[PDB]
Amino acid sequence: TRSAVVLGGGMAGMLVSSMLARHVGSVTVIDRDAFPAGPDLRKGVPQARHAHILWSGGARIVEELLPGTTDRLLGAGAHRIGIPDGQVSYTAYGWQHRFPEAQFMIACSRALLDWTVREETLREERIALVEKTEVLALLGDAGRVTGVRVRDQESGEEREVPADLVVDTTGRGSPSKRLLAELGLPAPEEEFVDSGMVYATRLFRAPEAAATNFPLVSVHADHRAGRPGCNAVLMPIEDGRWIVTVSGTRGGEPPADDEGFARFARDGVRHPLVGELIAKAQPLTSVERSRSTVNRRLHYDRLATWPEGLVVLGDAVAAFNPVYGHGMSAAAHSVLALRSQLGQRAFQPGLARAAQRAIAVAVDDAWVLATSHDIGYPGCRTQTRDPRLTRHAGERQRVTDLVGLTATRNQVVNRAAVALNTLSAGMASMQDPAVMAAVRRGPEVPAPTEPPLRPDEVARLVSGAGVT
Ligand SMILES: Cc1cc2nc3c(=O)[nH]c(=O)nc-3n(C[C@H](O)[C@H](O)[C@H](O)COP(=O)(O)OP(=O)(O)OC[C@H]3O[C@@H](n4cnc5c(N)ncnc54)[C@H](O)[C@@H]3O)c2cc1C
Ligand SMILES: [Cl-]
Repeated sequence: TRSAVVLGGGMAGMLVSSMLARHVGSVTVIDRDAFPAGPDLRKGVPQARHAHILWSGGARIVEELLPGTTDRLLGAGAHRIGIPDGQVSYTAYGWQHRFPEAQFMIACSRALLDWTVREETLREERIALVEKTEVLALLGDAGRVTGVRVRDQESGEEREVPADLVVDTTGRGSPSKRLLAELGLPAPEEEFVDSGMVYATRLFRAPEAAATNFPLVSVHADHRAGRPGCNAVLMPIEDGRWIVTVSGTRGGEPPADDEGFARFARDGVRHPLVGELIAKAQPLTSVERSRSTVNRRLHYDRLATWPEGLVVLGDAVAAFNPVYGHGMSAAAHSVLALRSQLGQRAFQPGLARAAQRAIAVAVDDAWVLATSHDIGYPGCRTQTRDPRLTRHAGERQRVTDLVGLTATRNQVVNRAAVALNTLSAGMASMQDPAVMAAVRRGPEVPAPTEPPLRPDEVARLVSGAGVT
Protein backbone atom coordinates (compact mmCIF):
# COMPACT_ATOMS: atom_id res chain seq x y z
CA THR A 1 0.00 0.00 0.00
CA ARG A 2 0.97 3.63 -0.72
CA SER A 3 3.45 4.76 -3.38
CA ALA A 4 6.52 7.00 -3.40
CA VAL A 5 8.18 9.00 -6.18
CA VAL A 6 11.90 9.80 -5.96
CA LEU A 7 13.26 12.59 -8.16
CA GLY A 8 16.84 11.82 -9.20
CA GLY A 9 18.62 8.47 -9.33
CA GLY A 10 21.98 9.43 -7.83
CA MET A 11 23.43 8.41 -4.49
CA ALA A 12 20.70 10.00 -2.36
CA GLY A 13 17.89 8.77 -4.60
CA MET A 14 19.14 5.19 -4.44
CA LEU A 15 19.70 5.16 -0.67
CA VAL A 16 16.33 6.80 -0.01
CA SER A 17 14.62 4.38 -2.41
CA SER A 18 16.16 1.33 -0.71
CA MET A 19 14.81 2.65 2.59
CA LEU A 20 11.39 3.79 1.34
CA ALA A 21 10.71 0.44 -0.36
CA ARG A 22 10.68 -1.15 3.11
CA HIS A 23 7.75 1.11 4.10
CA VAL A 24 5.73 1.64 0.89
CA GLY A 25 4.22 -0.56 -1.79
CA SER A 26 6.07 0.84 -4.80
CA VAL A 27 8.92 3.27 -5.49
CA THR A 28 9.38 5.05 -8.83
CA VAL A 29 12.69 6.84 -9.47
CA ILE A 30 12.66 9.61 -12.09
CA ASP A 31 15.94 10.66 -13.73
CA ARG A 32 16.70 12.64 -16.88
CA ASP A 33 20.06 10.90 -17.46
CA ALA A 34 20.82 7.58 -19.14
CA PHE A 35 22.35 4.89 -16.93
CA PRO A 36 25.16 2.57 -18.07
CA ALA A 37 25.01 -1.17 -17.41
CA GLY A 38 28.50 -1.02 -15.87
CA PRO A 39 30.72 1.16 -13.64
CA ASP A 40 31.13 4.03 -16.12
CA LEU A 41 30.92 7.81 -15.96
CA ARG A 42 27.68 9.56 -16.91
CA LYS A 43 26.71 13.18 -17.54
CA GLY A 44 24.16 13.24 -14.70
CA VAL A 45 26.99 12.92 -12.16
CA PRO A 46 29.86 15.06 -13.52
CA GLN A 47 31.60 15.04 -10.13
CA ALA A 48 32.47 11.35 -10.63
CA ARG A 49 35.67 12.43 -12.42
CA HIS A 50 37.15 13.73 -9.14
CA ALA A 51 38.34 12.06 -5.95
CA HIS A 52 35.50 10.84 -3.73
CA ILE A 53 36.07 9.80 -0.10
CA LEU A 54 33.43 7.74 1.72
CA TRP A 55 34.03 8.35 5.43
CA SER A 56 33.20 5.64 7.97
CA GLY A 57 30.14 7.61 9.12
CA GLY A 58 28.46 7.37 5.74
CA ALA A 59 29.90 3.95 4.92
CA ARG A 60 28.26 2.38 7.98
CA ILE A 61 24.90 3.86 6.95
CA VAL A 62 25.24 2.58 3.38
CA GLU A 63 26.03 -0.85 4.80
CA GLU A 64 22.84 -0.82 6.93
CA LEU A 65 20.55 0.34 4.09
CA LEU A 66 22.15 -1.97 1.51
CA PRO A 67 23.70 -4.91 3.40
CA GLY A 68 26.75 -6.39 1.70
CA THR A 69 27.64 -3.23 -0.24
CA THR A 70 30.92 -2.60 1.61
CA ASP A 71 32.26 -6.05 0.60
CA ARG A 72 31.06 -5.86 -2.97
CA LEU A 73 33.10 -2.67 -3.12
CA LEU A 74 36.17 -4.28 -1.53
CA GLY A 75 35.52 -7.39 -3.61
CA ALA A 76 35.66 -5.17 -6.71
CA GLY A 77 38.96 -3.41 -5.93
CA ALA A 78 37.96 -0.66 -3.48
CA HIS A 79 40.42 0.01 -0.66
CA ARG A 80 39.55 0.20 3.04
CA ILE A 81 42.05 2.77 4.32
CA GLY A 82 42.21 3.16 8.09
CA ILE A 83 42.32 6.61 9.66
CA PRO A 84 44.80 7.79 10.78
CA ASP A 85 47.05 4.73 10.43
CA GLY A 86 46.64 4.70 6.64
CA GLN A 87 46.95 8.42 5.87
CA VAL A 88 50.00 10.57 5.19
CA SER A 89 48.53 14.03 5.72
CA TYR A 90 50.25 17.42 6.05
CA THR A 91 47.56 19.30 7.94
CA ALA A 92 47.49 23.04 8.58
CA TYR A 93 49.19 22.21 11.90
CA GLY A 94 51.86 19.90 10.47
CA TRP A 95 52.13 16.21 9.75
CA GLN A 96 49.59 13.90 11.37
CA HIS A 97 51.26 11.20 13.44
CA ARG A 98 49.99 7.84 12.18
CA PHE A 99 48.40 6.47 15.33
CA PRO A 100 46.60 3.10 15.17
CA GLU A 101 43.22 2.93 13.46
CA ALA A 102 40.39 5.01 14.90
CA GLN A 103 38.05 5.27 11.88
CA PHE A 104 38.14 4.27 8.22
CA MET A 105 37.13 5.28 4.71
CA ILE A 106 36.42 3.45 1.44
CA ALA A 107 38.55 4.51 -1.54
CA CYS A 108 37.16 3.87 -5.03
CA SER A 109 36.09 5.65 -8.19
CA ARG A 110 32.69 7.28 -7.81
CA ALA A 111 31.60 5.44 -10.97
CA LEU A 112 32.14 2.07 -9.29
CA LEU A 113 30.46 3.32 -6.11
CA ASP A 114 27.30 4.60 -7.82
CA TRP A 115 27.01 1.43 -9.91
CA THR A 116 27.40 -0.80 -6.85
CA VAL A 117 24.77 1.22 -4.96
CA ARG A 118 22.32 1.21 -7.87
CA GLU A 119 22.69 -2.51 -8.65
CA GLU A 120 22.11 -3.48 -5.02
CA THR A 121 19.15 -1.11 -4.73
CA LEU A 122 17.35 -2.29 -7.87
CA ARG A 123 17.40 -5.96 -6.84
CA GLU A 124 14.13 -5.00 -5.11
CA GLU A 125 11.65 -5.54 -7.94
CA ARG A 126 9.30 -3.00 -6.34
CA ILE A 127 11.76 -0.17 -7.10
CA ALA A 128 11.80 0.97 -10.73
CA LEU A 129 14.26 3.40 -12.31
CA VAL A 130 12.67 5.48 -15.09
CA GLU A 131 15.52 6.84 -17.20
CA LYS A 132 15.56 9.70 -19.72
CA THR A 133 12.51 11.41 -18.21
CA GLU A 134 12.26 15.13 -17.45
CA VAL A 135 10.48 16.32 -14.30
CA LEU A 136 7.97 19.02 -15.29
CA ALA A 137 6.00 19.93 -12.14
CA LEU A 138 4.71 18.69 -8.81
CA LEU A 139 1.10 17.55 -8.79
CA GLY A 140 -1.32 18.83 -6.17
CA ASP A 141 -0.97 22.15 -4.35
CA ALA A 142 0.76 23.98 -1.50
CA GLY A 143 -1.31 21.91 0.93
CA ARG A 144 -0.36 18.42 -0.22
CA VAL A 145 1.79 17.10 -3.07
CA THR A 146 0.21 14.14 -4.88
CA GLY A 147 2.83 13.12 -7.44
CA VAL A 148 4.81 14.58 -10.33
CA ARG A 149 4.16 15.42 -13.98
CA VAL A 150 6.95 14.06 -16.19
CA ARG A 151 7.87 13.92 -19.88
CA ASP A 152 9.44 11.02 -21.75
CA GLN A 153 12.46 12.29 -23.69
CA GLU A 154 12.19 9.72 -26.49
CA SER A 155 8.47 9.89 -27.26
CA GLY A 156 7.88 13.38 -25.89
CA GLU A 157 4.71 12.22 -24.14
CA GLU A 158 3.71 13.88 -20.87
CA ARG A 159 2.11 11.84 -18.11
CA GLU A 160 1.32 12.27 -14.44
CA VAL A 161 2.81 9.85 -11.92
CA PRO A 162 0.85 9.67 -8.65
CA ALA A 163 2.51 9.46 -5.25
CA ASP A 164 1.71 9.68 -1.56
CA LEU A 165 5.25 10.96 -0.95
CA VAL A 166 7.59 12.81 -3.31
CA VAL A 167 11.30 13.01 -2.44
CA ASP A 168 13.50 15.40 -4.41
CA THR A 169 17.09 14.15 -4.71
CA THR A 170 18.02 15.88 -7.98
CA GLY A 171 21.34 17.04 -6.53
CA ARG A 172 23.08 20.40 -6.60
CA GLY A 173 21.36 21.55 -9.79
CA SER A 174 17.98 20.82 -8.25
CA PRO A 175 15.00 22.61 -9.85
CA SER A 176 13.16 22.47 -6.52
CA LYS A 177 13.08 26.27 -6.24
CA ARG A 178 11.28 26.44 -9.59
CA LEU A 179 9.06 23.47 -8.70
CA LEU A 180 7.84 25.03 -5.44
CA ALA A 181 7.50 28.48 -7.00
CA GLU A 182 5.02 26.95 -9.45
CA LEU A 183 3.31 25.29 -6.49
CA GLY A 184 2.80 28.69 -4.87
CA LEU A 185 5.23 28.47 -1.93
CA PRO A 186 7.49 31.33 -0.83
CA ALA A 187 11.15 31.23 -1.75
CA PRO A 188 13.34 29.62 0.94
CA GLU A 189 16.26 31.36 2.59
CA GLU A 190 19.47 30.44 0.77
CA GLU A 191 22.70 30.45 2.78
CA PHE A 192 26.03 30.11 0.98
CA VAL A 193 29.77 30.44 1.61
CA ASP A 194 31.77 30.72 -1.64
CA SER A 195 35.54 30.42 -1.32
CA GLY A 196 35.86 30.28 -5.12
CA MET A 197 37.84 27.04 -5.10
CA VAL A 198 38.52 25.15 -8.33
CA TYR A 199 39.30 21.45 -8.80
CA ALA A 200 41.74 19.73 -11.15
CA THR A 201 42.09 15.95 -11.36
CA ARG A 202 44.17 13.44 -13.32
CA LEU A 203 44.22 9.65 -13.23
CA PHE A 204 47.45 7.69 -12.86
CA ARG A 205 48.49 4.05 -12.92
CA ALA A 206 50.30 3.31 -9.67
CA PRO A 207 53.59 1.40 -9.54
CA GLU A 208 52.73 -2.28 -9.76
CA ALA A 209 53.81 -3.13 -6.20
CA ALA A 210 51.90 -0.07 -4.91
CA ALA A 211 48.56 -1.13 -6.44
CA THR A 212 47.41 -2.37 -3.02
CA ASN A 213 47.94 -1.26 0.58
CA PHE A 214 48.99 2.25 -0.36
CA PRO A 215 48.09 5.09 2.02
CA LEU A 216 45.85 8.05 1.39
CA VAL A 217 48.06 11.10 0.83
CA SER A 218 46.95 14.70 1.34
CA VAL A 219 48.56 18.13 1.70
CA HIS A 220 46.25 20.73 3.22
CA ALA A 221 46.23 24.50 3.12
CA ASP A 222 46.74 26.61 6.23
CA HIS A 223 43.33 28.24 6.62
CA ARG A 224 44.88 30.48 9.29
CA ALA A 225 47.36 32.04 6.85
CA GLY A 226 45.90 34.96 4.92
CA ARG A 227 46.64 33.31 1.58
CA PRO A 228 44.58 31.35 -0.97
CA GLY A 229 43.92 27.82 0.22
CA CYS A 230 45.64 25.16 -1.91
CA ASN A 231 45.28 21.40 -1.42
CA ALA A 232 46.42 18.18 -3.10
CA VAL A 233 45.05 14.67 -2.53
CA LEU A 234 46.25 11.27 -3.79
CA MET A 235 43.91 8.32 -3.30
CA PRO A 236 44.03 4.66 -4.39
CA ILE A 237 41.16 3.20 -6.42
CA GLU A 238 40.38 -0.11 -8.10
CA ASP A 239 42.57 -1.61 -10.84
CA GLY A 240 45.89 -0.29 -9.54
CA ARG A 241 45.15 3.36 -10.26
CA TRP A 242 45.54 6.62 -8.35
CA ILE A 243 43.12 9.52 -8.60
CA VAL A 244 44.89 12.80 -7.83
CA THR A 245 43.00 16.01 -7.14
CA VAL A 246 44.50 19.45 -6.51
CA SER A 247 42.45 22.46 -5.50
CA GLY A 248 42.83 26.16 -4.83
CA THR A 249 40.64 29.03 -3.63
CA ARG A 250 40.27 32.44 -5.28
CA GLY A 251 43.73 33.45 -6.47
CA GLY A 252 45.31 30.01 -6.15
CA GLU A 253 43.32 27.91 -8.59
CA PRO A 254 45.22 25.06 -10.30
CA PRO A 255 45.74 25.30 -14.07
CA ALA A 256 44.05 23.21 -16.74
CA ASP A 257 47.14 21.92 -18.59
CA ASP A 258 48.95 18.69 -17.77
CA GLU A 259 52.28 20.47 -17.27
CA GLY A 260 50.86 22.90 -14.71
CA PHE A 261 49.22 20.02 -12.84
CA ALA A 262 52.50 18.45 -11.71
CA ARG A 263 53.97 21.85 -10.83
CA PHE A 264 50.94 22.84 -8.73
CA ALA A 265 51.16 19.50 -6.92
CA ARG A 266 54.87 20.27 -6.39
CA ASP A 267 55.07 24.05 -5.87
CA GLY A 268 51.47 25.25 -5.50
CA VAL A 269 50.84 23.50 -2.17
CA ARG A 270 52.62 23.80 1.18
CA HIS A 271 54.53 20.53 0.60
CA PRO A 272 55.40 18.73 -2.67
CA LEU A 273 54.86 15.13 -1.51
CA VAL A 274 51.93 14.45 -3.86
CA GLY A 275 53.97 15.98 -6.67
CA GLU A 276 56.87 13.67 -5.82
CA LEU A 277 54.66 10.55 -5.83
CA ILE A 278 52.88 11.14 -9.15
CA ALA A 279 56.28 11.39 -10.87
CA LYS A 280 56.68 7.56 -9.97
CA ALA A 281 53.59 7.13 -12.02
CA GLN A 282 52.20 7.18 -15.54
CA PRO A 283 49.37 9.57 -16.44
CA LEU A 284 46.20 7.99 -17.86
CA THR A 285 43.83 10.96 -18.38
CA SER A 286 43.99 14.69 -19.05
CA VAL A 287 43.10 17.43 -16.60
CA GLU A 288 39.44 17.74 -15.62
CA ARG A 289 38.39 20.85 -13.72
CA SER A 290 35.21 21.68 -11.79
CA ARG A 291 33.80 24.79 -10.11
CA SER A 292 30.94 23.18 -8.14
CA THR A 293 32.51 24.32 -4.87
CA VAL A 294 29.97 26.50 -3.05
CA ASN A 295 28.56 25.47 0.30
CA ARG A 296 24.90 26.26 -0.35
CA ARG A 297 21.98 25.42 1.92
CA LEU A 298 18.23 25.90 1.47
CA HIS A 299 16.22 26.27 4.68
CA TYR A 300 13.11 24.46 3.49
CA ASP A 301 12.35 23.42 7.07
CA ARG A 302 11.88 27.07 8.10
CA LEU A 303 9.21 27.89 5.51
CA ALA A 304 5.97 29.35 6.84
CA THR A 305 3.92 26.72 4.99
CA TRP A 306 5.06 23.32 3.74
CA PRO A 307 3.02 20.77 1.76
CA GLU A 308 2.27 17.31 3.06
CA GLY A 309 3.96 14.48 1.20
CA LEU A 310 7.05 16.38 0.04
CA VAL A 311 10.66 16.02 1.25
CA VAL A 312 13.97 17.33 -0.11
CA LEU A 313 17.33 15.77 0.75
CA GLY A 314 20.83 15.29 -0.59
CA ASP A 315 22.67 18.03 -2.44
CA ALA A 316 19.26 19.53 -3.26
CA VAL A 317 18.95 20.78 0.33
CA ALA A 318 22.61 21.10 1.41
CA ALA A 319 25.76 20.93 -0.74
CA PHE A 320 29.30 21.47 0.54
CA ASN A 321 32.81 22.36 -0.53
CA PRO A 322 34.07 18.89 -1.57
CA VAL A 323 37.59 19.26 -0.11
CA TYR A 324 36.17 18.00 3.19
CA GLY A 325 34.36 15.09 1.52
CA HIS A 326 31.13 14.94 3.54
CA GLY A 327 28.42 15.13 0.84
CA MET A 328 27.65 11.43 0.43
CA SER A 329 27.69 10.74 4.18
CA ALA A 330 25.45 13.77 4.78
CA ALA A 331 22.92 12.37 2.30
CA ALA A 332 23.10 8.99 4.06
CA HIS A 333 22.53 10.62 7.46
CA SER A 334 19.46 12.41 6.11
CA VAL A 335 17.95 9.19 4.76
CA LEU A 336 18.07 7.77 8.29
CA ALA A 337 16.39 10.97 9.50
CA LEU A 338 13.54 10.39 7.05
CA ARG A 339 13.33 6.73 8.09
CA SER A 340 13.16 7.65 11.78
CA GLN A 341 10.28 10.07 11.19
CA LEU A 342 8.49 7.46 9.04
CA GLY A 343 8.53 4.96 11.89
CA GLN A 344 7.35 7.59 14.38
CA ARG A 345 4.50 9.22 12.44
CA ALA A 346 3.77 6.77 9.56
CA PHE A 347 2.08 8.88 6.83
CA GLN A 348 0.01 11.13 9.07
CA PRO A 349 -0.17 14.91 8.54
CA GLY A 350 3.12 16.35 9.73
CA LEU A 351 5.39 13.70 8.20
CA ALA A 352 6.87 15.89 5.46
CA ARG A 353 7.49 18.79 7.84
CA ALA A 354 8.90 16.60 10.62
CA ALA A 355 11.20 14.88 8.11
CA GLN A 356 12.37 18.18 6.60
CA ARG A 357 13.22 19.50 10.08
CA ALA A 358 15.05 16.28 11.00
CA ILE A 359 17.02 16.37 7.73
CA ALA A 360 18.17 19.91 8.59
CA VAL A 361 19.67 18.61 11.84
CA ALA A 362 21.22 15.65 10.00
CA VAL A 363 23.32 17.82 7.66
CA ASP A 364 24.19 20.55 10.17
CA ASP A 365 27.53 19.14 11.34
CA ALA A 366 28.85 18.70 7.79
CA TRP A 367 27.58 22.21 7.02
CA VAL A 368 29.42 23.76 9.96
CA LEU A 369 32.78 22.03 9.43
CA ALA A 370 32.95 23.19 5.80
CA THR A 371 31.67 26.76 6.17
CA SER A 372 33.71 27.58 9.28
CA HIS A 373 36.92 26.70 7.41
CA ASP A 374 36.02 28.31 4.07
CA ILE A 375 34.90 31.61 5.63
CA GLY A 376 38.47 32.65 6.42
CA TYR A 377 40.07 32.49 2.99
CA PRO A 378 40.69 35.80 1.20
CA GLY A 379 38.04 37.06 -1.17
CA CYS A 380 35.40 34.66 0.14
CA ARG A 381 31.79 35.52 -0.69
CA THR A 382 29.12 34.77 1.91
CA GLN A 383 25.37 35.15 2.43
CA THR A 384 24.31 33.98 5.89
CA ARG A 385 22.44 34.91 9.06
CA ASP A 386 23.94 32.09 11.16
CA PRO A 387 25.64 33.50 14.29
CA ARG A 388 28.26 30.73 14.28
CA LEU A 389 29.64 32.27 11.05
CA THR A 390 29.20 35.96 11.92
CA ARG A 391 29.50 36.56 15.67
CA HIS A 392 31.43 33.57 17.15
CA ALA A 393 33.69 32.80 14.21
CA GLY A 394 36.86 33.97 15.95
CA GLU A 395 36.31 32.03 19.18
CA ARG A 396 35.12 28.91 17.34
CA GLN A 397 38.29 29.09 15.25
CA ARG A 398 40.40 29.31 18.41
CA VAL A 399 39.04 26.12 20.00
CA THR A 400 39.24 24.37 16.61
CA ASP A 401 42.88 25.27 15.99
CA LEU A 402 43.83 23.71 19.34
CA VAL A 403 41.90 20.47 18.84
CA GLY A 404 43.47 20.22 15.39
CA LEU A 405 46.99 20.99 16.61
CA THR A 406 46.82 18.49 19.47
CA ALA A 407 45.12 15.81 17.35
CA THR A 408 48.24 15.64 15.17
CA ARG A 409 50.21 14.41 18.21
CA ASN A 410 47.70 13.06 20.78
CA GLN A 411 45.99 9.70 20.29
CA VAL A 412 42.88 10.47 22.37
CA VAL A 413 42.31 13.89 20.78
CA ASN A 414 42.83 12.47 17.29
CA ARG A 415 40.39 9.63 17.98
CA ALA A 416 37.62 12.03 19.01
CA ALA A 417 38.58 14.45 16.21
CA VAL A 418 38.31 11.87 13.42
CA ALA A 419 35.06 10.51 14.85
CA LEU A 420 33.56 13.96 14.24
CA ASN A 421 35.28 14.58 10.89
CA THR A 422 34.06 11.24 9.51
CA LEU A 423 30.56 12.03 10.85
CA SER A 424 30.69 8.99 13.14
CA ALA A 425 29.86 11.17 16.16
CA GLY A 426 28.08 14.44 16.82
CA MET A 427 29.54 17.89 17.41
CA ALA A 428 28.74 17.58 21.12
CA SER A 429 31.15 14.64 21.46
CA MET A 430 34.05 17.12 21.45
CA GLN A 431 32.63 18.58 24.69
CA ASP A 432 33.29 15.34 26.60
CA PRO A 433 35.49 16.22 29.62
CA ALA A 434 37.74 13.28 28.71
CA VAL A 435 38.48 14.96 25.37
CA MET A 436 39.32 18.43 26.71
CA ALA A 437 41.50 16.79 29.37
CA ALA A 438 43.61 15.10 26.69
CA VAL A 439 43.79 18.43 24.85
CA ARG A 440 45.14 20.00 28.04
CA ARG A 441 47.52 17.05 28.48
CA GLY A 442 49.20 18.09 25.23
CA PRO A 443 51.34 16.16 22.77
CA GLU A 444 52.55 12.64 23.55
CA VAL A 445 54.73 12.31 20.41
CA PRO A 446 57.05 14.72 18.60
CA ALA A 447 55.86 16.62 15.54
CA PRO A 448 57.11 14.67 12.48
CA THR A 449 59.91 16.41 10.61
CA GLU A 450 59.43 14.50 7.32
CA PRO A 451 56.45 12.81 5.61
CA PRO A 452 55.59 9.83 7.85
CA LEU A 453 55.88 7.24 5.09
CA ARG A 454 56.72 3.64 5.87
CA PRO A 455 59.89 2.19 4.32
CA ASP A 456 57.88 -0.70 2.85
CA GLU A 457 55.44 1.75 1.24
CA VAL A 458 58.19 3.83 -0.38
CA ALA A 459 59.97 0.60 -1.38
CA ARG A 460 57.03 -0.31 -3.62
CA LEU A 461 57.29 2.87 -5.70
CA VAL A 462 59.96 1.15 -7.84
CA SER A 463 60.03 -2.25 -9.53
CA GLY A 464 63.76 -2.99 -9.64
CA ALA A 465 63.47 -4.10 -13.27
CA GLY A 466 66.83 -2.95 -14.61
CA VAL A 467 68.80 -4.73 -11.88
CA THR A 468 70.55 -8.07 -12.35
C1 LIG B 1 34.38 17.57 -7.16
C2 LIG B 1 33.53 16.90 -6.11
C3 LIG B 1 34.12 16.02 -5.20
C4 LIG B 1 33.36 15.40 -4.21
N1 LIG B 1 33.99 14.54 -3.33
C5 LIG B 1 33.27 13.96 -2.41
C6 LIG B 1 33.93 13.07 -1.48
O1 LIG B 1 35.13 12.80 -1.47
N2 LIG B 1 33.09 12.50 -0.55
C7 LIG B 1 31.72 12.72 -0.45
O2 LIG B 1 31.09 12.14 0.44
N3 LIG B 1 31.11 13.57 -1.32
C8 LIG B 1 31.85 14.15 -2.25
N4 LIG B 1 31.24 15.00 -3.14
C9 LIG B 1 29.79 15.23 -3.02
C10 LIG B 1 28.95 14.16 -3.71
O3 LIG B 1 29.25 14.12 -5.10
C11 LIG B 1 27.47 14.49 -3.52
O4 LIG B 1 27.26 14.85 -2.16
C12 LIG B 1 26.49 13.37 -3.88
O5 LIG B 1 26.57 13.09 -5.27
C13 LIG B 1 25.07 13.71 -3.48
O6 LIG B 1 24.16 12.87 -4.21
P1 LIG B 1 22.81 13.43 -4.79
O7 LIG B 1 21.89 12.25 -5.10
O8 LIG B 1 22.24 14.45 -3.87
O9 LIG B 1 23.24 14.12 -6.16
P2 LIG B 1 23.85 13.41 -7.44
O10 LIG B 1 24.81 12.31 -6.98
O11 LIG B 1 24.44 14.43 -8.35
O12 LIG B 1 22.61 12.77 -8.16
C14 LIG B 1 21.63 13.58 -8.84
C15 LIG B 1 20.83 12.71 -9.77
O13 LIG B 1 19.63 13.42 -10.17
C16 LIG B 1 19.59 13.54 -11.58
N5 LIG B 1 19.03 14.84 -11.91
C17 LIG B 1 19.64 16.06 -11.78
N6 LIG B 1 18.90 17.07 -12.17
C18 LIG B 1 17.72 16.47 -12.59
C19 LIG B 1 16.52 17.00 -13.12
N7 LIG B 1 16.31 18.30 -13.32
N8 LIG B 1 15.54 16.13 -13.43
C20 LIG B 1 15.75 14.82 -13.23
N9 LIG B 1 16.83 14.21 -12.74
C21 LIG B 1 17.79 15.10 -12.44
C22 LIG B 1 21.02 13.34 -12.07
O14 LIG B 1 21.01 12.82 -13.40
C23 LIG B 1 21.54 12.31 -11.06
O15 LIG B 1 21.21 10.98 -11.45
C24 LIG B 1 31.98 15.66 -4.14
C25 LIG B 1 31.39 16.52 -5.05
C26 LIG B 1 32.15 17.15 -6.03
C27 LIG B 1 31.47 18.09 -7.00
CL1 LIG C 1 31.84 18.51 -11.31
